Amino acid sequence: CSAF
Amino acid sequence: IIGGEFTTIENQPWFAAIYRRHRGGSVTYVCGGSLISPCWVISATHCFIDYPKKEDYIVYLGRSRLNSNTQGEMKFEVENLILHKDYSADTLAHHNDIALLKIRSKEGRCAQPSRTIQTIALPSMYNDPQFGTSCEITGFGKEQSTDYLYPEQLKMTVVKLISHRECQQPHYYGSEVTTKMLCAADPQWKTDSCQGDSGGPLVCSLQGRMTLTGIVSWGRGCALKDKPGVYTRVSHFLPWIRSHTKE
Repeated sequence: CSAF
Repeated sequence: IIGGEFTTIENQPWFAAIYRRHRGGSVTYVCGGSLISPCWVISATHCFIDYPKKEDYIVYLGRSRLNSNTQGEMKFEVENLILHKDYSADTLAHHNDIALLKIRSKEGRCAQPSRTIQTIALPSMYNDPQFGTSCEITGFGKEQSTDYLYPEQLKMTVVKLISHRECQQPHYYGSEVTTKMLCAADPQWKTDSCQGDSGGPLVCSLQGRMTLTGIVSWGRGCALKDKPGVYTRVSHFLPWIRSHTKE
């Protein structure tokens, strides 16, 4: 996951 | 936030701390946001997409700590939770990663400026700072990408805006970064946003006032070489913001  | 320094809400008084009520009543931190007018907080769609019920969320302003009370903090319900209808996620990219929260107290009030609470300016349409400009980011996100806890005290750090030409190199992110995003990082790659900083502000000086230039969105790892933070580019979303902030 790249989501922050 | 990786690296940087602990701060208090007085140094980032537009920072909004967003929490979700859990069925059965535990409350946990979701994301950051920024107060752009008394009744409105801006954040990232991906924070909410899994749970779009406005009812579950609580927004705090004037709050310097994650899981304890700050003197002068103010608590709000979410009157309106506005996610971007064209939000999507690709392999890395999150597109149109922008959200609005209309806030109001149980008493029916919106935010009132104080020592610990202030709005942040929006930039003018397509007005960004030059690449190489130093900006600041703030949040309660992890201090190390491998941690399992969030820091209890607000943090912030300084990063530099990176050119699209640089960020789109194949050994950075390639086409995953669009013109509706901004990249930012430390030149030596020692400080960065990280998990839990999403929705938070990227703030730069523009026409002599602090301005919301980006919203913490995504990235590969935290503080890794050639992998900068990616931010939603606020100056390209003004019509969306204006339209969704009208009556």
